Amino acid sequence: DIYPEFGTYPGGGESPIIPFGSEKNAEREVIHGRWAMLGVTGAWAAENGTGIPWFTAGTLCTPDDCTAVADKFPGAVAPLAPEGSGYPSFWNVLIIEIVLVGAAEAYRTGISDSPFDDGLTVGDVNPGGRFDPLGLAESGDLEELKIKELKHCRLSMFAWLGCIFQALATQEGPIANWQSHVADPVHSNVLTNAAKGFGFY
Amino acid sequence: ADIYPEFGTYPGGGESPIIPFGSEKNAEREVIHGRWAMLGVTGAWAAENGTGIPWFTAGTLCTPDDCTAVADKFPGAVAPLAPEGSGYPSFWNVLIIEIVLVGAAEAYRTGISDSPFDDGLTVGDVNPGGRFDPLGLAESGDLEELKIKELKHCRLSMFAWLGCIFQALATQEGPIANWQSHVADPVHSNVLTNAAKGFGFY
Amino acid sequence: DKVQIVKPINGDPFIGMLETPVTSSPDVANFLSNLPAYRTGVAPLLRGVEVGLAHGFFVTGPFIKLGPLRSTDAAELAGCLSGAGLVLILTACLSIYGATAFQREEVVGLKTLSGRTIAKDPLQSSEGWASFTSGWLVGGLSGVAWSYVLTQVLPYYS
Amino acid sequence: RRTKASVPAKRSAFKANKFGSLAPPDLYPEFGTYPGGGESPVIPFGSEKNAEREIIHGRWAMLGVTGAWAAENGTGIPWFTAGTLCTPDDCTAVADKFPGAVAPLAPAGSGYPNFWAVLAIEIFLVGSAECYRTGLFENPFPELTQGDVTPGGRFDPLGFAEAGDLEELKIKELKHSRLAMFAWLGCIMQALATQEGPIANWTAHVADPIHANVLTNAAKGFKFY
Ligand code: CLA
Ligand code: CLA
Ligand SMILES: CC1=C[C@H](O)CC(C)(C)[C@H]1/C=C/C(C)=C/C=C/C(C)=C/C=C/C=C(C)/C=C/C=C(\C)CCC1=C(C)C[C@H](O)CC1(C)C
Ligand SMILES: CC1=C[C@H](O)CC(C)(C)[C@H]1/C=C/C(C)=C/C=C/C(C)=C/C=C/C=C(C)/C=C/C=C(\C)CCC1=C(C)C[C@H](O)CC1(C)C
Repeated sequence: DIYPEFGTYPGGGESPIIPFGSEKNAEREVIHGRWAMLGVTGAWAAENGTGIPWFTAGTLCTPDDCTAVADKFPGAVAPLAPEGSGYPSFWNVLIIEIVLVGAAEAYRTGISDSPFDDGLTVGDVNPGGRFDPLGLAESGDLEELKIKELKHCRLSMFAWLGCIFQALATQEGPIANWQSHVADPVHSNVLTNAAKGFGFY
Repeated sequence: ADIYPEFGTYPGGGESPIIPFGSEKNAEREVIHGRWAMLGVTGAWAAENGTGIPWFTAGTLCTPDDCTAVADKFPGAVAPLAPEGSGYPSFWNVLIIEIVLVGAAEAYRTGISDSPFDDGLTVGDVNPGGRFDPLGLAESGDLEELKIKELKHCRLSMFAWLGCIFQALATQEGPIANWQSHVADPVHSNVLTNAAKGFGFY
Repeated sequence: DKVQIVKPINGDPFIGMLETPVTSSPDVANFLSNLPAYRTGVAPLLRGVEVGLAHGFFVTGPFIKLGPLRSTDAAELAGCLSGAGLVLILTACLSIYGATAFQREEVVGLKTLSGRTIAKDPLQSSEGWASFTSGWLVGGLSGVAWSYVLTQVLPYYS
Repeated sequence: RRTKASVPAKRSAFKANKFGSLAPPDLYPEFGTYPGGGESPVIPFGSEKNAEREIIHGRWAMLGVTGAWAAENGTGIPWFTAGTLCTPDDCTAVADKFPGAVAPLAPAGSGYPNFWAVLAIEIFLVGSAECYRTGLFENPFPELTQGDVTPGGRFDPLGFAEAGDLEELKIKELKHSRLAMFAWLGCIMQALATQEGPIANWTAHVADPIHANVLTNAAKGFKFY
């Protein structure tokens, strides 16, 4: 069987708990899943390569002294911008991000006409043609690849929700919590931290 | 639509992408919730401009034991609210009058209690159009357009009240105080710098 | 599959020319075709204007920096007067060329490489070359004067 | 050189997708009316050209009001005295007037915007454009019509005109134009009466709203009585 975990994909079946009234939700959760996938991975990798929590990473790059993020990346012996130049600038990064992500979102969602000329209908979260340089979808199964991605989508969104509530409970960070739970499983869990009071009680 | 350009839409204008419109009672609830929110956000706006007390702390000034503090709080007042010598707006006094007046108005708004007026005023209609609009602004103005204006103000003010309650929970400083801090230096005074400070808990 | 680059001129292998990446490259062709001499539909006077300006502007520089008075404070003025004198000589050369060169009928026409029949360049005539010479004179003197101005004005000139 | 004449098939870097009208069906509920849609409330309609004259003064006064606003916000210098900075003499100062400017118009030392240099560029650029806009010079863009204040070809690279409702956008611009022109008139009258910049007058009027008005300064005679 395909998708036998719990419930069924939006493409086929009905939610056990929700009515699934609106068909905008399907692609919404695809996009949300993909973003979460990149977010969870980011939180996984940053705290490994740098040791900082993902939720306090924002404090390193601020409109004054954004140079803290420079050279934080593993390997990458050259910093983001040279030391002493002070060019890692929150506003410069923010403007570059605003223009790039805003243009990408406008192209995806039809706020602006697509720059390309080859199909790419607005609102489809599986474009394929331009977004498969390797040609893995035509070689593989399209439907089961889409199901795998969905499983990853929902798994990563649930992992992100876990990351934020772990951040709120323990105030430490995802990987450090994972390592504490691995080291002493009985003595590092949610009920253990509840016995400590979650840091406020 | 042409008239409603906001992200969402008005009930009857169409259907919302998220949580589409169900029962009409939901639309009545939205309008009334808006109306009370407009009143609430305006009160939280004007009171601490007049005297500086955040709305989430203004409750405790009046207490069953002592309620003198609420008297003479309104700026510009010619005299005390009740005798200067012995202010008599006691919390119980306030309650006993207000529960009766508000309960009456509510039951008479919804018609669970027989209407006093019986002027053709039909309960369960957000726009009574009777004595409530003596100016009859709706009669001169265009009623569809004006309904859209009312709902836009409803949603804006309900969102503003949500902002007021969450700002109270994060910064516990006060709405206009948060405004003045942000206008003072928005770059270094906003939600994310308060997050860096930790919202007062972390 | 075994591409050969160098080809005969316009595919005719019996004319004294060969089309190479130096002659028929798109970038070279666009650069040369956009130069004023090859703008045959434009009036010869204005093509001569730009020509004179470009030529008189640069030609001053050798006299400024290597002339007899290059060491003196009047190096620039000497070099620009030398450039103006050379512009006048070249105007004389242009006038005599225009008087003598275009004396024949040239019954044969001209076509583009695509085979489109096109009219002869008005520059390639006695009166057209006279207008081109006048444009050359005005442009050359304006360019020499501009070189003087820039040597007296430009911040990083030395 | 051979004739290629291939197909460019290029699309705009940004091309606004159809967004239609974002205004009510009623378009000028404000005092007066847009030209070509009713009778002028007070002043007589001087000429058909006056509509286009209004548009041009409007766009220019928009740009002027925003320039005075941003200049006073970024430097504190009033707009009416910003002219004294760049002069045939000592136009070096005018350079570093932009907050956050990575570099100066005038690099440290002699390197600098000269008044005459700036001026000569200003004439050669602005006059050219001014002429090309009007019947002077010629039309370098035949696809557009000289003497039309709304050409809408290369002059709307984002395509907002076609993306939305054109005429509601036009009246929106007209209302912004009239607002900014009246605001500009207010700015010049404030400069005359108080000798302080627009944002300075704003700040004085918002710090103590009850005082720092027309009539407050009139009580002192606008520094002339
Ligand atoms: C109590 C207030 C209230 C009520 C009853 C409604 C009811 C309605 N709205 Mg309105 N709306 C509101 C607030 C409200 N809205 C606010 C604040 C906004 C601005 C963000 C909007 C914006 C809006 C748009 C843009 C649209 C609607 C639409 C609708 C209809 C869709 C069905 C629906 O969602 O109902 C259920 C009612 C809800 C309020 C949804 C629940 C929301 C969840 C619980 C999140 C809220 C979190 C909460 C505030 C947490 C507080 C915690 C704090 C106390 C600590 C219905 C008539 C749609 C419509 O009519 O389409 C035709 C539509 O397009 N509304
Ligand atoms: C110079 C700018 C300018 C121009 C060219 C126009 C031109 C026009 N307007 Mg616009 N308008 C302007 C300013 C201007 N207006 C401003 C600032 C406002 C806001 C107050 C308006 C508000 C407005 C409305 C509401 C309406 C128009 C209309 C019209 C049209 C009819 C009027 C006409 O032809 O006579 C133009 C004649 C004049 C401009 C002369 C008036 C001169 C007075 C005395 C003002 C002088 C300003 C100042 C004090 C000078 C200071 C000098 C300094 C040395 C101190 C026409 C297209 C109407 C329309 O389109 O009809 C269908 C219409 O309904 N306009
Ligand atoms: C990497 C990085 C580094 C920096 O340090 C900081 C930083 C923040 C920038 C960060 C960047 C992160 C990013 C870009 C994140 C993007 C995240 C996104 C899109 C998250 C979405 C999260 C979604 C959730 C919770 C869903 C909850 C919904 C639930 C359970 C309902 C489930 C439900 C339904 C639907 C149907 C069933 O039948 C029944 C039940 C009831 C089960
Ligand atoms: C004035 C005064 C002074 C004293 O000092 C203290 C004091 C406390 C007494 C105080 C008294 C104030 C009072 C009485 C206030 C009354 C407030 C009221 C009625 C608030 C209602 C608040 C309503 C909210 C948040 C709604 C949230 C709903 C949201 C986002 C969903 C939005 C949603 C929907 C529906 C469908 C779309 O498709 C899209 C999305 C998903 C966005």
